[PDB]
Amino acid sequence: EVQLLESGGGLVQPGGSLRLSCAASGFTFSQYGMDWVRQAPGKGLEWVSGIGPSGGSTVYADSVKGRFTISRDNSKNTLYLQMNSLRAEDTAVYYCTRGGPYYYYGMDVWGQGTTVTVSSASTKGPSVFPLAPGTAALGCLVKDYFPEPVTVSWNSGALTSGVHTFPAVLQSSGLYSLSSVVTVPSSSLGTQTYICNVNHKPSNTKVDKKVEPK
Amino acid sequence: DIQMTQSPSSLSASVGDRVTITCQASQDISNYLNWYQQKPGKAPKLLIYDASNLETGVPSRFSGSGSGTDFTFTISSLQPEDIATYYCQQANSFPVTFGGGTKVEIKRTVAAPSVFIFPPSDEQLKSGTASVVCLLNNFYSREAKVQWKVDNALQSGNSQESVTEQDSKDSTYSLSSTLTLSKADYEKHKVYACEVTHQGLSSPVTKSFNRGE
Amino acid sequence: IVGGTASVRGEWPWQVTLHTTSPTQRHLCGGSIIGNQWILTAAHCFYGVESPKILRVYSGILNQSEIKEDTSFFGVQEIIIHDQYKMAESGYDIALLKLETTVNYTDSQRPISLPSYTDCWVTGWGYRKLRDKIQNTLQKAKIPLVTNEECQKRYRGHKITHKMICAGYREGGKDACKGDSGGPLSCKHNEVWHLVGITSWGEGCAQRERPGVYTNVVEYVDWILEKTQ
Repeated sequence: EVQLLESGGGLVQPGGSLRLSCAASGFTFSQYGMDWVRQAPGKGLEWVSGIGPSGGSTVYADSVKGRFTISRDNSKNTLYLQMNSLRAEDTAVYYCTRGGPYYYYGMDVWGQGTTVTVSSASTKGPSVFPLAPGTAALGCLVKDYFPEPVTVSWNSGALTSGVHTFPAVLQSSGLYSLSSVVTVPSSSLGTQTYICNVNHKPSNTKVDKKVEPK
Repeated sequence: DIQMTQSPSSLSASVGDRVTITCQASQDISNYLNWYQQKPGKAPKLLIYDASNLETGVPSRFSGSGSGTDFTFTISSLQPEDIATYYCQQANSFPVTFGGGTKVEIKRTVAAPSVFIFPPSDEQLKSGTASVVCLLNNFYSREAKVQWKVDNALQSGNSQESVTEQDSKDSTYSLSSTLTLSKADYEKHKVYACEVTHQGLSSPVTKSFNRGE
Repeated sequence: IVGGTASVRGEWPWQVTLHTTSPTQRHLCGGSIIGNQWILTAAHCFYGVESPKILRVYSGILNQSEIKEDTSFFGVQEIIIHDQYKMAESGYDIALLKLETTVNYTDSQRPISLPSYTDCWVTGWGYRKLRDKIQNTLQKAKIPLVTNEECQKRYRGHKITHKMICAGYREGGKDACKGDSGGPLSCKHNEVWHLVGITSWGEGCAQRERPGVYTNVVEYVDWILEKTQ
């Protein structure tokens, strides 16, 4: 019902600009104050700025003030975060939040978040290799990508129990790897097709891998 | 400019126990204090507002207290689903500030890792690199030695590992060690052995294969 | 309510929260139950409310968060604003709502009587510095009156009338404000709750020697009963 989707994240050189967006739905947007809270990689919650229902009254954390500009337009249901003079300390998952119902201010709705990575290193797609076989373990190896993150699902979402997508490792090379694996019924290996759906947004890379026992 | 001191940083407790987390504001914020739960992989979510008011949907084992300067957040009977980082936040004035967060983890009966090894794909070897994977699945406690051997020789420094965050149904952990080598140096050897050690196996467990499966 | 203190369920059963629904449901003002179908409140609360179709009166409320989708309320059939009400600072700041339905009263939603004072309580919801937000738990403060004569002396260029009655502390610190507006000054006299003043207007809030001005309900009784029939 109530929903906030953010977008505009991605990779940007230091000194760069980026406009973040948040599409609010299922509530009367106009009437609620809104904040951006971010969270740098492993972790800490940090409030960035907020803006009142009507767009006047805007307010900022010291570390972004004079660099970031919050704004909204209520006739499109959208909150913005114009981010300039970016700097590695701005790398973080950016959350769009609503500042609460009429009787308290806090963040009562959050979006999924969007990742901003400030770095002058270049985008690379991962290679995707199979990890082939009561119960059987199979996986994919998602190797040699930058920046984070890689998303990973199995059978287009329809396979959930048994799945561990490992947090990413950073290699000697300055590039990330991870593994996603799942444990399934051994009977299913003859019958069922196991695909891992890998998507590394910063390189338009949507790759899908059959993992077959050998 | 108001600072929020959360404590402790992390804790461990068994399902059913009282868990109590504290949050001290550097000045009087009366009851303008909120608590959040962030589950692993997920966005934080608001549990308590105004120090003790418990929001819609929040189960009755959560509660809070305090005003002025000392706050407390408590879980009457900790469940496996309460695995998470919890965060306090003053809403007294701008800027809004949060605590550092308390990582909350589950103690439970030891479970042995169930251990699998993966050769490198034919597909990867044709790009000249040879990644070899050991999976240790669903074990507690998180403590686990992994030790790689080629033709029984202990490897060192050409391996990297990663542990998952704690499963929220069964409280287990999983780990993935990856031995990385050249097509070249992988081809110089035959027996690829992964040696897991844990407090839940009687003795270390070795998984292996010879090249040519 | 400024510098006051959390109330408790059942306590001020004549307090009500009067909500607007448009454009979003929220607390507008206080009211006081005075009869089957009658809330008495302030007129300045209907500033651009052009129709009763958007009001809801909840009674037997303590936390504002208590009010969910399925909670019972009384709609408002009519808004009767004093014929002479044109501006708060110049009096007549009184109003009644005729309800769609009537109160099946209980312990926590009874009426309060009128007058004809020493133990006087100001209740209400009222605002905060910060996102124009409304205090969640119904607040109360005990305050004593100040003679119109003293009040008058502390407002040199507005005119305190016989149809006004004032009430803070001289040190300051305790008041009803915006959000509390329309809400009761209830006084226990010979051990009985009479509705004596209505939170109307003021200069600052709870400021030292600047007391609130409250529609002096005593002077409108006959006005009220040309309509509680």
